[PDB]
Amino acid sequence: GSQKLVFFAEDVGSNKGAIIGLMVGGVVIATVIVITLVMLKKK
Repeated sequence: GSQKLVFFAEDVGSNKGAIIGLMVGGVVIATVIVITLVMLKKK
């Protein structure tokens, strides 16, 4: 299966990476904010 990288590359799939960044972003961001808020208070 040659010419599979270039094609998919130039085409850039279809907003695929967006999904990953969306989920990974919400989790990573949220997680950080949680640790900060929790570690900040510490009761």
